[PDB]
Amino acid sequence: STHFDVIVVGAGSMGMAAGYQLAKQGVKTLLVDAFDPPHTNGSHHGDTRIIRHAYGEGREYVPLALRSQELWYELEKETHHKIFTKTGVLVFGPKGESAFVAETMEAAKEHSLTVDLLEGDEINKRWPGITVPENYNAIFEPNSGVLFSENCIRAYRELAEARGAKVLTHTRVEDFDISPDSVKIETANGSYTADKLIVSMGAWNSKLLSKLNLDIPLQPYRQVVGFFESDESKYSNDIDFPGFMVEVPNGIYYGFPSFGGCGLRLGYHTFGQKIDPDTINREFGVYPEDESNLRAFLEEYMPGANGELKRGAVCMYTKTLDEHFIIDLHPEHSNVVIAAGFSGHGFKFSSGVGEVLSQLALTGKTEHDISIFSINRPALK
Ligand SMILES: Cc1cc2nc3c(=O)[nH]c(=O)nc-3n(C[C@H](O)[C@H](O)[C@H](O)COP(=O)(O)OP(=O)(O)OC[C@H]3O[C@@H](n4cnc5c(N)ncnc54)[C@H](O)[C@@H]3O)c2cc1C
Ligand SMILES: [Cl-]
Repeated sequence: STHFDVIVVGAGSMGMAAGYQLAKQGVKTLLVDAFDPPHTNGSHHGDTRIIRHAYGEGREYVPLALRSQELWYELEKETHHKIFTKTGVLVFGPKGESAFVAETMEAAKEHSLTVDLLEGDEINKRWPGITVPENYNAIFEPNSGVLFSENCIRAYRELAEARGAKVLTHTRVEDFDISPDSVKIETANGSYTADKLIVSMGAWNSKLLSKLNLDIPLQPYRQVVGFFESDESKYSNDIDFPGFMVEVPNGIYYGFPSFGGCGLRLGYHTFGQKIDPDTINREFGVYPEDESNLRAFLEEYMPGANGELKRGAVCMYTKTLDEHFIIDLHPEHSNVVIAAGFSGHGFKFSSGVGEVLSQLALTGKTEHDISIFSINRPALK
């Protein structure tokens, strides 16, 4: 008995940002989520997320990162929740052996981003607590940093709801019925209709996009983050220990300085268990890899942060074959917008993606360059 302008299915990182953008424009919006965001079942918990700007993954990512950054600063001003701390982001790796480092350096040059370049002992001297070999080099971005991701979603929700967005929690969408002039969703709590649909179900996109007649390779991965007791005189945000994403011979790791004596947070990016989001084991430590992969990094590169394990979190990535996002209209339904496959690096962009999704839903087009995120691209298979 209630026809909405837009329904957003999956009110997480991308969905809640879209909800905020839509509500701000007086668009009558319903957001439906299987839980009550922010929560610990999806891809947005573990407290913190890196935002960096020197994005070597593709030129289209840079303006999206910079727009997202400005949007995060706007959110900071609009809410009482903490959104962003400017820790800086450090990227390091062996000289001439890391594509990730090389691409980051190239991106900073190409887009005139403010960065410091240093190598070997310079890294260790500037940040006590980091121990890299002399043959390592680094690029440091002073103006990027750390987002409080759960706070971001909660702030967007509070703001969207205040503007009149409706949020239906603990409600799993089970099926879709799409018409030329309308959209319909089916849930155990009831059916809802709108003019437009945004689909942003995270890891569950890999199970439920088939109900929209889509067959896109999306693989969900179990990705843990550990929290460790650290030397506060070295690893605290207060002493300018940076956020980091680094490439070493056995893969990519990311982490965060200790905030308020919380301890250093570390994750292993390039490995995770292939899982199903409905059967994933969400206890940290159930596989030996959970703790051991992290300690192997810390004992070598950040020895003073290799203390007691305080706790861990179990989170999910959803990967496409090319590790680029999917942000596009449904190829058969212009009234259906898809946001999927953020491939473990989407959160920093979620504010900007919210903007893109709102524009696609309302106009079928966006001012942003999203060509590399096309749902019809051959590399998606
Ligand atoms: C450990 C870890 C660390 C990360 N670190 C970074 C980082 O430093 N920087 C960065 O940029 N990115 C990072 N990411 C990636 C980023 O968190 C994700 O790319 C992003 O959160 C994906 O957002 P999403 O909206 O697609 O998914 P989510 O935020 O999980 O939202 C999906 C929502 O859909 C809901 N849903 C599912 N099924 C249904 C259904 N049937 N009906 C209704 N609702 C449903 C879920 O409840 C959920 O709320 C990290 C990810 C992990 C796992
Ligand atoms: Cl992801």
